[PDB]
Amino acid sequence: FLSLDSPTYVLYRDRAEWADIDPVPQNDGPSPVVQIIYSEKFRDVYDYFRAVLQRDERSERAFKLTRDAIELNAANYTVWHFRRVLLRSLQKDLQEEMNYIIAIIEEQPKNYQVWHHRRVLVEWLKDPSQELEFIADILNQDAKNYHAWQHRQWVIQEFRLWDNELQYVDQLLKEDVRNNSVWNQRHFVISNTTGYSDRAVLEREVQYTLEMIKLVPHNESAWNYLKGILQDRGLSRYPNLLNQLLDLQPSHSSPYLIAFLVDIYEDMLENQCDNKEDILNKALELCEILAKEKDTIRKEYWRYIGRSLQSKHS
Amino acid sequence: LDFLRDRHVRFFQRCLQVLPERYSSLETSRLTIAFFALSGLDMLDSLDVVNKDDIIEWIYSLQVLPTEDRSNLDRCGFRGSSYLGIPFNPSKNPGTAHPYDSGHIAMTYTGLSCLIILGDDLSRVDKEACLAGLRALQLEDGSFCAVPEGSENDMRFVYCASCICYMLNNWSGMDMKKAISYIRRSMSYDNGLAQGAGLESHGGSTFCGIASLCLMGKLEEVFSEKELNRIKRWCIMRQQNGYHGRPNKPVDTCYSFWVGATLKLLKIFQYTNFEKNRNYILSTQDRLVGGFAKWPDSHPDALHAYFGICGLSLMEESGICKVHPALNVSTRTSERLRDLHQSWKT
Amino acid sequence: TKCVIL
Ligand SMILES: *C/C=C(\C)CC/C=C(\C)CC/C=C(\C)CCC=C(C)C
Ligand SMILES: [Zn+2]
Repeated sequence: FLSLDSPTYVLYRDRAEWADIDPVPQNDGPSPVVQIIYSEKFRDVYDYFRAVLQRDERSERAFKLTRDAIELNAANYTVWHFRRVLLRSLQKDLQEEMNYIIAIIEEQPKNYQVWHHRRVLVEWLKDPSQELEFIADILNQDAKNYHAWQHRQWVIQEFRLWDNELQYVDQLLKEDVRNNSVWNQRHFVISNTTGYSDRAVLEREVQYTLEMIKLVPHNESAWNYLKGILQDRGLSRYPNLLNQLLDLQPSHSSPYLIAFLVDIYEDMLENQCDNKEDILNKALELCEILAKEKDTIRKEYWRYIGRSLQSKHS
Repeated sequence: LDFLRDRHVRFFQRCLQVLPERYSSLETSRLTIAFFALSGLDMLDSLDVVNKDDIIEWIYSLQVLPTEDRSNLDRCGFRGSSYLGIPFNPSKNPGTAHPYDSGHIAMTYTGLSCLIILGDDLSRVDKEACLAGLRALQLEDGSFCAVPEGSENDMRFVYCASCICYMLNNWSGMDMKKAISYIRRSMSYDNGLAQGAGLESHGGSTFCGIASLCLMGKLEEVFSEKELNRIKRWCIMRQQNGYHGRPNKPVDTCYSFWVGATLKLLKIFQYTNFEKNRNYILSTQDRLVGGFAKWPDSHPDALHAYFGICGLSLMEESGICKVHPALNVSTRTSERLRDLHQSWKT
Repeated sequence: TKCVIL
């Protein structure tokens, strides 16, 4: 109703409808620590909020008071909780609250309390009809917003809405193949639907990733996905991969590729492969290439890896 | 350029004093800002510039003690501040019942943590009540919530629970088996740890996960050597000069601790590049007001000031105490905590 | 800008 910046805004202490309530002030004792200074207006809203809370007053005026408290500080989790208590008590229209929270989140997309509030609402309404679109809008201002992706996965899982996510993922990877959040979403969708045990799916994915790697060879995310979906099956069990990678080395080289190779060679050594002492030498040679010229910043790490391989396979 | 130690000391002093209305969003978590400042001064060996006694009383006024009828045990712990308007009572009289007053796991953690840093012996801490409250926060999947009234649940709070149990030297506060299960289930296909199963692995959650296991003394038991190698790889790949929290994201000073501390716990921080890291951290130093920012020429805050300093500590900066990488307090403090635990066992 | 942890 009465906006906090309206020319006709009136402090609660001067409102007739609130004359029966005694405001409760905050006190940090004799010597306050990390004390925040509040304006007349700010302290006024919260002095009445404390009053209403302390008395657990489930009133309409209290409900309106929370809107102001939230405007002053949307990170106060207690205010949001009380507002939810009121939403139930006064049996307020939840579809309207959805509009409210939708606006609040747009202006404060990194706030934990607002995302939690929206999730509780969707659970109450058992209605996810507008979630995917809402989240897509937020992800549009920040494609890596952890809160947004978290909520998106919750919705998709809770209401089983997998049908179009893999397509959404493909679209975002086109907009920015370097978005680590999207590659994670891709693995989320697949491993929760078809899975990776279907050789046809695995092949589709390994092929898709190599295509992306060819487009932008220096992309940790793509390489992490590729290694991720194969590492548990056994990197050494894919002979054509080893050579397809060695063929990229000429032009499409990068520390990620070199590293992958080292990991392949290590899987081989771990699986009593043929020409053991020769493989180990191929590995060590790469570790040194990484340390001395390809991933210099991790120089001491790669040499540490090298020493590790030697003392384990000799 | 160089480490402006004195400037940062004043910065933390100011944080403990008064904050501008523009930091109102921290009201309910002022206790963590206190922690950043106190622990930061401790780290700079300057706790003398504050009145340890006043601050200890303030902290104790934030403890949610059980009521006469002990009917609110599931809600005990510490408050982030006095925002509810409860009369200042430094853990003296019993508990003044209130419909919505209860602890917050991150505040119980930073609260106990602050008390120890200030030298208090935790005698006024109703240890059993806190542990009772902690248990009430754990979910079926093993993770934790921040408050009994309900909240989001993730790795951040698993770490808080772990620290609380560790400091009170009693793990009855959690079902460790289920917590460990949660931590395992959060490992991603790329080998880092995420806030929860299926989510994108992140530097912050990886720290929370690994540090939690270390605090429980079960790192080795929970992850295989192959697994730990994969995690180490994911972590060390985070260094660009400074550290970022996720692949393909710009670096941020605080990750020098989040990720650096993880690498330290995994015993391979020694193999990272110190110079480039130190140079980045310092480049985000505010030479005028003190403290550190996330990026150079950016506004400083308590969080980055504290973690930037802890990041520097990992490499033994001249003038900064060694930090306990898993407990997030100075080794001096961790040591004092050992003495404390010993004394109790009598 | 700033980092929100709570
Ligand atoms: C830019 C930095 C961001 C977004 C934070 C990343 C770090 C995270 C999520 C770790 C959070 C840890 C918590 C809440 C427990 C420890 C809390 C304190 C030390 C106050
Ligand atoms: Zn940061």
